[PDB]
Amino acid sequence: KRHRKVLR
Amino acid sequence: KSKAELQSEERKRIDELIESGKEEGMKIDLIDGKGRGVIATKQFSRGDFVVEFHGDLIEITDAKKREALYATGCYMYYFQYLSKTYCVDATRETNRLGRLINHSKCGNCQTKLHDIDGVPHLILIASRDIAAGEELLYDYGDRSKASIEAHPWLKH
Ligand SMILES: Nc1ncnc2c1ncn2[C@@H]1O[C@H](CSCC[C@H](N)C(=O)O)[C@@H](O)[C@H]1O
Repeated sequence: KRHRKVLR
Repeated sequence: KSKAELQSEERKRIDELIESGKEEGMKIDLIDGKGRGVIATKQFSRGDFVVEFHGDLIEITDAKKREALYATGCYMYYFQYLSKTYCVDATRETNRLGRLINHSKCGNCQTKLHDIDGVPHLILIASRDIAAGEELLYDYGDRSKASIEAHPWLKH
């Protein structure tokens, strides 16, 4: 249902 | 100017923008298929500060707690800093615009970690000239099979 944000 | 002098000047510009929280040259629009987005209302030049991704700076234990309760949209930005996981949690509705910016792997902003005297900030820098009227976009960076199955827009 959810996603995230990740610094790359 | 030397490399160091240019870096110093840029840092000063960024620090001062973080402090003022000044968010000029942008506005909210409804973008087909995305909900709200933020669009440029002036040209930005490659390398310009655009906006802070502004919210509640938290560590990993709290970020897990909060995400268990949210699971409400997705406004959490994880990053690594001094060997620990932090999150900028922008779930709470404010007038800050960084939190409303949508995703593209081939966007026009790049997120950078910006340290001010030991406090990490996530900032968006223009990765190319940005036209007036165009949507601001950066890579959210979640490439997980679980996320992309559910949110195929992460693929583009
Ligand atoms: N490229 C994209 N395509 C479709 N939806 C997107 C998108 N980028 C971001 N989003 C949407 O925006 C969410 C992150 S919060 C960003 C602002 C959001 N559009 C809002 O109206 O509040 C995602 O969970 C998804 O709902």
